[PDB]
Amino acid sequence: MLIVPYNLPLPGGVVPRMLITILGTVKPNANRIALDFQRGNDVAFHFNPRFNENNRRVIVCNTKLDNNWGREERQSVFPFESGKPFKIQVLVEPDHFKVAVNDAHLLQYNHRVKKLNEISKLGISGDIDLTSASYTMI
Ligand SMILES: OC[C@H]1O[C@@H](O[C@@H]2[C@H](O)[C@@H](O)[C@H](O)O[C@@H]2CO)[C@H](O)[C@@H](O)[C@H]1O
Repeated sequence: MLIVPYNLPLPGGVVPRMLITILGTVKPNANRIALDFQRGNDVAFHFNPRFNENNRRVIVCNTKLDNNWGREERQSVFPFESGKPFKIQVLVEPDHFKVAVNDAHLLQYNHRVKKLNEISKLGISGDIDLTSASYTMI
């Protein structure tokens, strides 16, 4: 049980083989979830399930640099369901963040922010009950 929005420090930033695991349950009538891997004020990797964008469900991924959002990458495969427990695993690989939900590969996001060791915080927000947020090296 954790308070949302939740900040998970990532000491010394991220590095390949680092696995971040988030467990929670989507609230009924959820509108959004967001993971924000941050480098100071910049967002290296924004992972944003949207439950009702023009009556469609979509995951939007992007990067924010100097307060400007870049080119969105959109995934219509949408494994989250209102009211249900989920597990998000984010594995840092040399060229991308690799995301699996409920043990199924979902998407990859190529590193736009190159200074991995400066991506030192993960913000977790949105319409969830957050159970746990942790990391380990695999
Ligand atoms: O790109 C991720 C980013 O999207 C933002 O959406 C705003 C605006 O609300 C939309 O109407 C428009 O399509 O895009 C802009 C900027 O990209 C949203 O506000 C942020 O929270 C992020 O999800």
